[PDB]
Amino acid sequence: AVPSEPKTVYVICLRENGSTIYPNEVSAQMQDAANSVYAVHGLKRYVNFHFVLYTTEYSCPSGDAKEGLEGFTASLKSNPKAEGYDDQIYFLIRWGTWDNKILGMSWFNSYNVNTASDFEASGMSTTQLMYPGVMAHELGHILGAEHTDNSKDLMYATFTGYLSHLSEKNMDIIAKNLGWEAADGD
Amino acid sequence: QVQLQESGGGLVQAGGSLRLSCVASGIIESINTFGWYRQAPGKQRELVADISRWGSTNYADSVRDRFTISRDNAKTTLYLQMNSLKPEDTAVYYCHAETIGYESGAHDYWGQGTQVTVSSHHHHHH
Ligand SMILES: [Zn+2]
Repeated sequence: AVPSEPKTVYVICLRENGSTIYPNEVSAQMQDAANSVYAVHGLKRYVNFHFVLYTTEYSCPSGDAKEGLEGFTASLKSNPKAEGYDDQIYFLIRWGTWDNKILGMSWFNSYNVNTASDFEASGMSTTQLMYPGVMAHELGHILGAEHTDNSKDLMYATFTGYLSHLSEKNMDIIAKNLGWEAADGD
Repeated sequence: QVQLQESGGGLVQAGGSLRLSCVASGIIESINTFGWYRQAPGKQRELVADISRWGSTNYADSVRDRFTISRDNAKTTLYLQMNSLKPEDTAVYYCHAETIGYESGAHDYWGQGTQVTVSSHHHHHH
């Protein structure tokens, strides 16, 4: 059912070494990401995200996005600041994009409140203001959401600028991975 | 997921004007950048003018203040007003749309090209 208290889950957003991030731009990504989840199935009853904005010594070896994320997730496993928090959610953030204007990446279906471990729930996101909702889309993937046929959904495969989950399938998956059950209502 | 069709090319004399039009059908909100490219014989294709989904425009230095790009309210039609034309503007002009996948990046969609020919006078002997 509804838990006795919302679970504290940290979303730890690490500025890539060498990147320059701007405050309003990163704030927009983090608030859009938080709101995209809280808007679903009354999820503030189940989770209160602490978005943490910090830094990392890691930088992607190139513009190769898959290489970049594989290296970022590995870097977390021996990052002394992240010790004891292998069950949280992590984003590497930069100003620009990756090769061919890739906007972000994520490990799909990598966070569940019961099994989270080993820094598996991790991804990367641009923060440029012209790409609202990228972190929210990647967080959706981390929570198990798949691409949708509806082009007005946050989880359309193509960037559209939209910010909200519309797919009932995705909303059920995301909420289930955060402890929700259908009998709980919204 | 989008289809583009452009029109309006022709032959004009130096100093003339032409108005190009491009109509997009399909998933219009997938268009991140809507624009015009051109390719002249022996040369590489080059950006002429484009407009972002947020309304920001870019022009090639060589056409700024002679050409104007615009997009209609419905977002399906892109215009290129070409004034004060020069022989250096002769080219096939292509409508273009960039889509961006969150994880996959940019994909290019193209129109079929419309020919623009700008004549100037060639004086010759008799
Ligand atoms: Zn995606």
